[PDB]
Amino acid sequence: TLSAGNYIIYNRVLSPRGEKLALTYPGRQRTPVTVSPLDGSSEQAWILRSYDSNSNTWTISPVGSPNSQIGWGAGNVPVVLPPNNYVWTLTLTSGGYNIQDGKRTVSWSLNNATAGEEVSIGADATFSGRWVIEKV
Amino acid sequence: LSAGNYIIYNRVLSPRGEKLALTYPGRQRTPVTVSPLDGSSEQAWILRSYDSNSNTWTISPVGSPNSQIGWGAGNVPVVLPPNNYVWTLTLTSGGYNIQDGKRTVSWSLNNATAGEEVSIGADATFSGRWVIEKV
Ligand SMILES: CC(=O)N[C@@H]1[C@@H](O[C@@H]2O[C@@H](C)[C@@H](O)[C@@H](O)[C@@H]2O)[C@H](O[C@@H]2O[C@H](CO)[C@H](O)[C@H](O[C@]3(C(=O)O)C[C@H](O)[C@@H](NC(C)=O)[C@H]([C@H](O)[C@H](O)CO)O3)[C@H]2O)[C@@H](CO)O[C@H]1O
Repeated sequence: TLSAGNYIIYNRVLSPRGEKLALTYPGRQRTPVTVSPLDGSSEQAWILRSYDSNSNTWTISPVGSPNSQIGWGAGNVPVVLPPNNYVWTLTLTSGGYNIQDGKRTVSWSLNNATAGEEVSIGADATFSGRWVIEKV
Repeated sequence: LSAGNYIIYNRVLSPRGEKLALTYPGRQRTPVTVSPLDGSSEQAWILRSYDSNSNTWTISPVGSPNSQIGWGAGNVPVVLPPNNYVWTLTLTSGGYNIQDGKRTVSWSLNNATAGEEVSIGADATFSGRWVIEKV
């Protein structure tokens, strides 16, 4: 069962060249969060903190800006923001992690699963709507 | 793509994040599956150009290098005594589409799990695309 700590978060769907596509901090706030080939950089490392354990909700912070939190951006993409109790449900399904809002109305997915793609917040897509979360 | 020895794995990882590589089941006439990439000879395949004008290739396990992957009953691939069984290997912007010679069906995975049989049929988003790497 997931515990609080530092993680990489990558998609079940590889890039066309076979690279694991890891959730990537874009270096500043209010800017879409993307995926890029797994490379061990700090931009790919995220702090998961348990918010409401009874609802399975978590805050997600970049290791490089550990006080900020991933929130829900305009145009339905995640962006990093000053803290304000922005939380996500992290459900381990038989198909991997479903990353959803608190109310489980939307899921994070990738439209094409390519290097540099923005993460989409919306309908639960087969395969690209599932994630792998591994401890650093 | 040049002739030689390759691993062939799906774009869709297993639920735990493992690359799922085309795996020889150890004998002929039996469904070919995927399993986590592990470097075993059962995951190594010989690609030989057949008709470079139609982009077709034969695919043979290294553990029985004269046998060829053919189209099994129930729409799964199986390894067979040779008979010019060929597959079109088209590199798309989404990776390799592995199709019959007539380009009517594609190989894909239904759930993308360890030990799953490869399906021959409709082209599925993501699991119908493959990565082919020299080994
Ligand atoms: C624990 C708690 O209640 N936290 C509050 C936040 O909600 C938690 O985090 C979000 C990401 C979801 O997972 C929630 O289910 C969860 O409880 C809350 O964040 C706001 O949550 C609301 C829903 O309750 C909504 O998702 C907000 O996202 C949007 C929106 O869809 O309305 C997304 C838009 O891009 C954004 N547009 C802007 C900022 O221009 C809008 C916009 O803020 C509102 O429409 C106008 O107010 O929000 C999400 O931000 C947080 C702020 O409300 O409060 C926490 O207490």
